[PDB]
Amino acid sequence: VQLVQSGAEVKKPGSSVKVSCKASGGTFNTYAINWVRQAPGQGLEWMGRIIPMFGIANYAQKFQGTVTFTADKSTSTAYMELSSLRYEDTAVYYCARSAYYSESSGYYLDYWGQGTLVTVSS
Amino acid sequence: VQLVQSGAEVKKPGSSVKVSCKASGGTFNTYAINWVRQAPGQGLEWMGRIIPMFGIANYAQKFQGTVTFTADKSTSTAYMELSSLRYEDTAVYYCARSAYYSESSGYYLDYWGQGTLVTVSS
Amino acid sequence: ASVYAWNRKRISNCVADYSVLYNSASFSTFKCYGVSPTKLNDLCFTNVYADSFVIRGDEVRQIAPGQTGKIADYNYKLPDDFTGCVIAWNSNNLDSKVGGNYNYLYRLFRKSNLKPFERDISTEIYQAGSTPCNGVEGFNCYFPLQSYGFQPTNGVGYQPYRVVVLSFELLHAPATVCGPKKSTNLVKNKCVNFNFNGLTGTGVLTESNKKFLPFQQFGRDIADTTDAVRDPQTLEILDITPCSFGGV
Amino acid sequence: QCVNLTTRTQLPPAYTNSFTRGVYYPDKVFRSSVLHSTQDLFLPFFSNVTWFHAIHVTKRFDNPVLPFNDGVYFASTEKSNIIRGWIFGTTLDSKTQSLLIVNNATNVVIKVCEFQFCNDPFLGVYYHKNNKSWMESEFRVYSSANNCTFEYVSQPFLMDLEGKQGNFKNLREFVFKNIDGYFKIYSKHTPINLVRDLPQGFSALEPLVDLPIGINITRFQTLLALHRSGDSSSGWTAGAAAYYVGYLQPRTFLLKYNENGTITDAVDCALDPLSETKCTLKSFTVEKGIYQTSNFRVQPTESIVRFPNIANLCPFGEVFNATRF
Amino acid sequence: EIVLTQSPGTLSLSPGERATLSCRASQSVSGSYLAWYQQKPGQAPSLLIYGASSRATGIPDRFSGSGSGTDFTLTISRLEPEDFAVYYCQQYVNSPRTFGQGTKLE
Amino acid sequence: EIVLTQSPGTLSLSPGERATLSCRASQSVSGSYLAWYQQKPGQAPSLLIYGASSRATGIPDRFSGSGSGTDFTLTISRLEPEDFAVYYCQQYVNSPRTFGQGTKLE
Ligand SMILES: *[C@@H]1O[C@H](CO)[C@@H](O[C@@H]2O[C@H](CO)[C@@H](O)[C@H](O)[C@H]2NC(C)=O)[C@H](O)[C@H]1NC(C)=O
Ligand SMILES: *[C@@H]1O[C@H](CO)[C@@H](O)[C@H](O)[C@H]1NC(C)=O
Ligand SMILES: *[C@@H]1O[C@H](CO)[C@@H](O)[C@H](O)[C@H]1NC(C)=O
Ligand SMILES: *[C@@H]1O[C@H](CO)[C@@H](O)[C@H](O)[C@H]1NC(C)=O
Ligand SMILES: *[C@@H]1O[C@H](CO)[C@@H](O)[C@H](O)[C@H]1NC(C)=O
Ligand SMILES: *[C@@H]1O[C@H](CO)[C@@H](O)[C@H](O)[C@H]1NC(C)=O
Repeated sequence: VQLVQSGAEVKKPGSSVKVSCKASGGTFNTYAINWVRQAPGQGLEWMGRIIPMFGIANYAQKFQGTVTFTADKSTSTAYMELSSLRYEDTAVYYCARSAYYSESSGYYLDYWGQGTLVTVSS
Repeated sequence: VQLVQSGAEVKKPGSSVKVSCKASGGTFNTYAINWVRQAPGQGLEWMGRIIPMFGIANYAQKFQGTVTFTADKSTSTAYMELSSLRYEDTAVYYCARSAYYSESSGYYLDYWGQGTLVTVSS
Repeated sequence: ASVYAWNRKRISNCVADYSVLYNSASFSTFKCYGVSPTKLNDLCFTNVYADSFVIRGDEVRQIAPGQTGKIADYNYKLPDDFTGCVIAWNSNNLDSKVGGNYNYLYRLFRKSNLKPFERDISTEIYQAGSTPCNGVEGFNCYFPLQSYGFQPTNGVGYQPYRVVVLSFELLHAPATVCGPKKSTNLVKNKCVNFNFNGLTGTGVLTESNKKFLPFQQFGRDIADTTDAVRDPQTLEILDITPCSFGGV
Repeated sequence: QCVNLTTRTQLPPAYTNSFTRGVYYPDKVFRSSVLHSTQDLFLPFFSNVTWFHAIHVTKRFDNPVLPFNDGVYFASTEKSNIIRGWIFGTTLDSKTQSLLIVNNATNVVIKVCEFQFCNDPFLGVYYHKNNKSWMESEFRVYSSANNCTFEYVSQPFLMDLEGKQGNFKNLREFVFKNIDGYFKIYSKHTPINLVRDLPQGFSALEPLVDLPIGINITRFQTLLALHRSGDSSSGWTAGAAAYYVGYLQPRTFLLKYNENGTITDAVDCALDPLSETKCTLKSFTVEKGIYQTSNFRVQPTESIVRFPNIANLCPFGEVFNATRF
Repeated sequence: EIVLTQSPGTLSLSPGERATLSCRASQSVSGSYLAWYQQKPGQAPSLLIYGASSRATGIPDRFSGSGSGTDFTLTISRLEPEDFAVYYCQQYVNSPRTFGQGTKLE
Repeated sequence: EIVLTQSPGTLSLSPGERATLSCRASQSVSGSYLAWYQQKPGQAPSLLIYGASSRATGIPDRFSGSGSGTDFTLTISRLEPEDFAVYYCQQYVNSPRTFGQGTKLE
């Protein structure tokens, strides 16, 4: 219901960063978490999904090898690791729900976090 | 398959009556016959069963000494005798077949007769 | 455990107590195959398997030998020659949580039917269409597992049933698992028919001064006949002598 | 999994003489002050047993292939309990049920649970130098558990695992038998004060356990622990130990039981003429005289079959090789 | 005698979807022996389900009994205007058969 | 992977009444696996329409999708002064959940 995430990362180019989307109680239980790269002034680029219960993370072809998805079953917090800050990597990283189960058959993004913007500086 | 029974008994209180449920061919052979008291505006009460082949009739505690079950092996007809018409005895007496065989284990009422209603009058 | 991750425990090298399960009768479903539930489990086994998994009430019959269903073919398959006990009971208070408890999963679909006593913990996205899944949740590709979702106010058919499948092997010669035992009080100085460890005999039992070794049950003197026997319940050694007889 | 058997010198197998050992209780029957003659699978007196010395002092780590014909006598002479376990089976490649005996640092595990074991006859104890503590750090058990029919784990305990210097001080004797679907393991412990020998004297191997397995067993293996004073294809230290392997044969033995009920002495019925005379007189003391002992007969070397006469010639060829058919 | 208590006493208010009807017994039904009876008004009952889930003839599969232990279920996929008649529970345990009170009595 | 092309690129000129916001895909969306979103400026997108025409929690009934095959409509009864947010399409037909470019970007 509430997915408060991290703020803003003063990451010098080449320096790694980890995101901190915080899932409310029962979020991880029946819902996967999705990450979408929103570079300032473009469209939404789906990075991938974290299935928290079974620890399954699958990424798109573009972002493979450049980003790492982790989630903590205890404390119910979602994390995204960026390998290094490439110049085009600056974007507001979002986090969103999904009814990944078959019976629900949702797979769409119910609720979203505020956003985490990475940049060369602030 | 067809168990046509008696119609309606104009029995003054204290006067005995005998029912005449008629078994179709082969009914008595492999099936017991059950009688169920349906007091007008109440539930079905199991009076008992008559095993025609071996002439065995066993009754519930309530109806013991007040009701007599008889069946005629020739003409394949089922009869129930009421000792006297007590005031609460007015009810639509039904007749139904039961699979009393051990191997079959069904012990269920499959088909029913139309019903015989006794009363103070008609 | 959940049905897909059916948890197996090995009951080994211990005297088994099935009477306590029979007298408690706290298990709504008490179906035993090969060995009858009517006091026939007091027997010896080389191997006792205990398996626990939580199912919905409506399909607790499916997990019986030679039966088919979703749980039977995709989660836990019982061998057609099962000679065990399928024991089930309601866990609505324990295993249903307000707003639903989603901790228990089940494999609605799988590529093939499951083999007897075989597990599958794979989370590979089930194929239902020409398009490859690629590990994404979409059209014609669905997560194999689903949540039961037991709710506190729901029908018992939609309420959890914990099932502790007991798999016996019915070998009485090898017998690691000692069976439940009857108790007969000791009687002394009387010509009694005694059955000690299957050995049947006639004679009186008296106090014995002989000291048996810990691994020895009965003793034989000269001419190869039983002389002293140690009863197993209270490790007491008793001298067997024939009761009085003679010509007239 | 497999093991790090590297830089092991090849030396011909050694055979040592076993002196009046390998005697066990034939049954669970108590007998007091009586001479009892019984026929069973036994280890012969003054026999030949195969001696393996995996001693660090190369280092001749001993882990060979050993068959299981009818029963195995296994004596372990040790000062730090290098020996760990044994593996009984037929194929070793997960396609047939096998046995596994492992006594690790805390428990004793005897499980008929099929595992991957090309050899798996090694165990690893790491000896730390910063602090004095010997603990088993490396256990090779299985790449994948294909099948499982039995599991048994003993209650947890503590063990020394330290390697003392000096002569051997402990002797663990084992007999493994498999008849009528029953696996019998008989064991005994005895203190000793020798450097290298099989101790003389008499010791009765009391029963310990009876495994209910009922599978075919025609091979057996020996698992040993190495100390570092998983490791794959790398240098090791054997650690001072020895073990003797002998095979059991169906023999008739005459045993003396004292008033205590334990086995006091035993003699064979096939070793030398005096022992067979004792067997046939059912006494350990014999008086002067001549006794009819047994019967001597020579086993026919081969069976001639000269009963057919000169062979005649059925003219099948006249039919088969005929000009016109 | 087995005290049966049909829980939905009055469901003849012309409902829709599935009207689960219940039955409960003091001691659990032995060997899942129970029956459901149509009891059409002005007529005699007909066997709907026998045992627990076994299906009787002349009746469509729109009735899917779902009971165990305290056998308790008659489930009509679509309520039918004609099929609003009271349904009776008869236990077949050794103690003398006692029908239930009924579950669709106007 | 299936792409998506939102046709009305710029409708943020303060319009009114019905709209015809569209999306089209190279291979037809299968089983109406489409999702509309509501990216308000300075904030994260909020789900608008899932499936083809289904209604989201909180969203006015006014928002609707009359799409099929190449699902292409986001009918809104009346353009609100506040509701000029860029609306985003997404397809989840066994693809890496690709999004469109947007349709109400100033
Ligand atoms: C010796 O072996 C036993 C049997 O495998 C070990 O006991 C198990 O250890 C694992 C790992 O810690 C636990 O998950 C199991 O629950 C243990 N089983 C029991 C019955 O306690 C034991 O840890 C081993 N000891 C050493 C030193 O390796
Ligand atoms: C030892 O065994 C071998 C064969 O295994 C045998 O030939 C020999 O006689 C035995 N005894 C000695 C003393 O070598
Ligand atoms: C002390 O010994 C133990 C072995 O029992 C070892 O695990 C531990 O690392 C040692 N302590 C230090 C500081 O190395
Ligand atoms: C178990 O043993 C059988 C033979 O009995 C063999 O075919 C199989 O590969 C083994 N493993 C499994 C996982 O079944
Ligand atoms: C064990 O050997 C016996 C006798 O040859 C045979 O009956 C049985 O099939 C064997 N067990 C196997 C192959 O598992
Ligand atoms: C048993 O052995 C003890 C010595 O351990 C001895 O004193 C005793 O006499 C023996 N038992 C009997 C019954 O004689």
